[PDB]
Amino acid sequence: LQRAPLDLIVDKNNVSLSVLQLSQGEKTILALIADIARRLTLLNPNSVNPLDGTGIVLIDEIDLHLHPSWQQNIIPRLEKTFKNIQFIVTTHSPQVCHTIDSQNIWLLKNGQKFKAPKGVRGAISSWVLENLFEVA
Amino acid sequence: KDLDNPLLKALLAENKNSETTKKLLEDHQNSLKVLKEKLNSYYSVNSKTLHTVEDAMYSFLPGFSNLKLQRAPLDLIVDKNNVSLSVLQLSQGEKTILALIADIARRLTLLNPNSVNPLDGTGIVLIDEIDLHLHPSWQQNIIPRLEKTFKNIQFIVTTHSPQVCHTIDSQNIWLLKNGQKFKAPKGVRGAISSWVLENLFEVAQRPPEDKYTKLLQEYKNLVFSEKYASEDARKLGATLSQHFGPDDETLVELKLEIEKRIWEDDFEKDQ
Amino acid sequence: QNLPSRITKLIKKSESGDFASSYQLYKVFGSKEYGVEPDEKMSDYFKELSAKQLEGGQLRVADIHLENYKGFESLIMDFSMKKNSTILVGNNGCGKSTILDAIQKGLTHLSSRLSTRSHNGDGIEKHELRKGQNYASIAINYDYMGIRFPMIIATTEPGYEDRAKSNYSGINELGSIFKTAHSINPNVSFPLIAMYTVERANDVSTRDIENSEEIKEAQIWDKFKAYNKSLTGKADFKLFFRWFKELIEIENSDNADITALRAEIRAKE
Amino acid sequence: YASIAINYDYMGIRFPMIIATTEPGYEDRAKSNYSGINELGSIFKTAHSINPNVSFPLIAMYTVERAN
Amino acid sequence: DIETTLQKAYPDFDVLLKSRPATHYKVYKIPKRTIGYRIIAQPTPRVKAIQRDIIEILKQHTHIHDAATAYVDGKNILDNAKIHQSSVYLLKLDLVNFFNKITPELLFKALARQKVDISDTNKNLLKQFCFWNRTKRKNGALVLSVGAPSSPFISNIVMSSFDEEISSFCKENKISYSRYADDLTFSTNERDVLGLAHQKVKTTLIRFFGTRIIINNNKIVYSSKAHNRHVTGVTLTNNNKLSLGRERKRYITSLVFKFKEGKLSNVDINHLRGLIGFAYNIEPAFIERLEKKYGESTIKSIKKYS
RNA sequence: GUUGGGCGUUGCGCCAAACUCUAAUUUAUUGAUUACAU
Ligand SMILES: Nc1ncnc2c1ncn2[C@@H]1O[C@H](COP(=O)(O)OP(=O)(O)O)[C@@H](O)[C@H]1O
Repeated sequence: LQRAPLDLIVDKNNVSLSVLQLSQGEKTILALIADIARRLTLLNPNSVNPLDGTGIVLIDEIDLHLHPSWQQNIIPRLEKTFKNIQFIVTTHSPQVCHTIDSQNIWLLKNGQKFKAPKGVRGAISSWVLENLFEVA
Repeated sequence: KDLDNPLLKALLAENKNSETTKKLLEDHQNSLKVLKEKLNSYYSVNSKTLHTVEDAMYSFLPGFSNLKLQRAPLDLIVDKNNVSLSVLQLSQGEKTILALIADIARRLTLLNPNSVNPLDGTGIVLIDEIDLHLHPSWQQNIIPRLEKTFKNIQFIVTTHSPQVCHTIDSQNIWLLKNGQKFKAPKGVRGAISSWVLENLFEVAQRPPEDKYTKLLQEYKNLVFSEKYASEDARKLGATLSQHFGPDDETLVELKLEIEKRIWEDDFEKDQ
Repeated sequence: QNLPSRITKLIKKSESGDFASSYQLYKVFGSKEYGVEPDEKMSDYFKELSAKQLEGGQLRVADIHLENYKGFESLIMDFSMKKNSTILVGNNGCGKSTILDAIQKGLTHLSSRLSTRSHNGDGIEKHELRKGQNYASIAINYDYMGIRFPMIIATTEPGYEDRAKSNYSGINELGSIFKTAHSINPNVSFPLIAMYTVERANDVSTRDIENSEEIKEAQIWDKFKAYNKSLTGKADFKLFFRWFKELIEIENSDNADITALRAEIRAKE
Repeated sequence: YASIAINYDYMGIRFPMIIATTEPGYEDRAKSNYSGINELGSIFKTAHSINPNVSFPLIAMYTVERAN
Repeated sequence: DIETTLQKAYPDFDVLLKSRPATHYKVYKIPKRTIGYRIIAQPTPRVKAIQRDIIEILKQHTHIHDAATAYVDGKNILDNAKIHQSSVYLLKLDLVNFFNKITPELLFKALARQKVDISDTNKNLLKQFCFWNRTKRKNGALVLSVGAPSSPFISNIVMSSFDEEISSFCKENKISYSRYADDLTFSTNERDVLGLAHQKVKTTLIRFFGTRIIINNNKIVYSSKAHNRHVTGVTLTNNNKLSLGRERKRYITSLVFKFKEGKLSNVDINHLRGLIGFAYNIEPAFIERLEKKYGESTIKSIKKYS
């Protein structure tokens, strides 16, 4: 923390910068993780690990402000850090889908629920795109 | 003013059993509906040069028609698949595209007062994160239609998805590295999205952390390591064939290689 | 004294180990209504056991039923329990946001009855009715340690007699269980309920951090307070900035009285 | 728990009120009851109807901030 | 034929007529196996006799449609699953407002459709002696109570044309119908036809009987041979058999085995007595299998235990 | 993932078998049924 204009300072690549001037794709994730951590700490009193709580977290449109290099490491990292929280989410980026089992993805079209085809886990992105979004 | 008088509310509360008065109340509500319907019917008849602006927003959102508002409590009404409904309850991406195109069209028609084709003006439009709320079906179509509806407009934009960044020729897409500017390699105008991800965004098509990806890597290592049937190719094949399915163009090739290796050990028995 | 057979079954279930089996055992032995004489000590024991057995359980949403909601005529989904991640994929205009908006308006009710005494929450507005229909209904089943809680929230246009009345039988149960567990032990872990809407794009700004040291002091530090403005989206950062200031101040204010104490020990030696 | 149980009077029948607030958890040990004061307010509301210029009581408090 | 024979037995019908006999109800609460408290209002020990007598009088001129195994004489829970054994699919309804919303306005017109004539004084007697007032005040709202001895038969009469029409519809689509109070289960052999049955039952529940009761849009459950399938406690096997279920099947045999070793207290001897007696009304075979495995000398010690 | 059989270091461990319309049974001092004491 830096107390002159009551602002926070974070270091990247040996460069000191304020949070208010960071990239738009790195403050949304920052605030999301900070809010989850603070709420878990508040709701769970003194314990060995206060981030092991339960509940429902609904991350809507996870693909916001994310390069398609973190989308392959966002869901498993949330599950690794928070290993006891349900994470019902919605997405449109086909590089988030190919990290979860096929039985979990719930396709939606024309007001109806369709199960995902077999083998939606780690595979060629073109195949998941073609067989889950109907886009060539 | 008359129907909201406190005396009327007091009279209604005093006598709950007011079926005779309830009939008059329903007659008043019918008059409400008739008057509102007439006032709205005095609207949805004709239009003006606004039709040209309207045609700009029906192309980017297929299945949309009959955009008016309501002279009853204010709201804007669309028609989606013969279902008239309010604009306030449209999808997030639909509203984003609608607002964007409507604003640009309004600007273009106000700058150009008198033209046969007001909608193709000269100017600069900058878009940040064009792939914010868009399905991949619209991502590979957003720009080719954008350059067609608006012709003489520069569209310097930033993207975060391969689907949108494979409809533009390789010489007009700019890559910002750690500290320097680099140009894309040739073969982006009509290439496969996997190639664009692999050689433009530096990301593997297969997640290099999942258990199944590592199992496939070990299987591909073992098939070509002169032991194509040493019980572990067997175990991993029995796993991956059940997982992915017997028909995928990643394991069909490698099973064909295994079959060729099986054949290769037939004539060598006499040796 | 001929303890009723249902009471014996509940005692056997509690011996096997369940949280509701002892809940309905400290409320059967604490009143004359349920049919058995009230014994206070042996009801207090069951209450303590019920609160003790709540630890280690995960609260998850099992199934959901939409009827004449925004865009779905009749929808039934079942979320996996052995898996901790469900993903909705579809076109822009199919209704994946509708299911999340239906999970809220019930999660709001659960949070309200788990934290506050208001017994109020969200509901189906007139503009969310399916165009042409008159009635709508959302049903959600909440899970905890294999024991499920029903719920249903419905509405009817004010021209026809209501054909779907609201019912919140199980969420009152869950809130009462958690509140009793808190009563016997102040440090019982509670579930987290929150949604992050797309409006978190503009979450962090200089305006929010400018006046983050000008808020109420009692709005951040208590267990029952991490529920306000938590299902409205817009992941809060002002309150986080205040919280971070207070924690860094605890580190920068203590650990110096520790240094002062060490200096005092050296001086006394 | 915490409860304020002031009791009012209008030259006659006592009109009670309990203002209580308990932390979530220990909830059954103190509850509010506004029955009498609601009745008294209804009495004055009816009084204003039968007689438009009916007398009402004066209620006011003054902290130290009167002249500061 | 109610007022004529009302004073024949216990000629105290002159009193208790104006002294709100519907108010004569005790309310208690039983704990469910899971979340929930069940309010039950039962009459005073005197009113039950009158209610049983008037049930017997009413039974003289009534008819109850079949496929509704809801408290009809000589029809246990097994015949409910006997009809459903030959099916492959099931759609289990569960009605809401358990008997607590069936107003007396919906019984007199049900009898009128039933083509039975009732006197105005007899109508007042039916409204006054066979219902419960929750508000306990004069000119209140009368609702049927879960616990009154007169609940089953009136609950059956109020749903008679619905049952007939739903059975007629199910016959044309090869669908088996059954109903225990409010446990409507629909079963079929054809694939993807249960949606039509659900739509039909929804549209007929809101037309004859009115918008009074509705389908609980929470416990609507689907099942097949892929997963577990049950019809009122009875488990239907994939091999087309009616059994209790493996957990209970092993519990009973473990208890009867422990009987032989003599390591069981007298409290659970009554438990085994009840369980063996009950394993005659669902599975007539299981005890024969125990005889085949453990022996007749083992079984014929609990059924006649001293 | 669910269902029926078998053995006995039996308030259930193991063995041996099967099935997948996108989709698992809970109420008593009440009424119906099995059973002992009458
Ligand atoms: N009153 C209504 N009548 C008809 N359709 C409605 C009505 N209200 C909402 N909808 C439908 O709800 C859809 C909104 O989609 P939405 O819930 O935002 O999911 P997503 O954001 O993933 O596209 C729209 O396709 C719209 O047609």
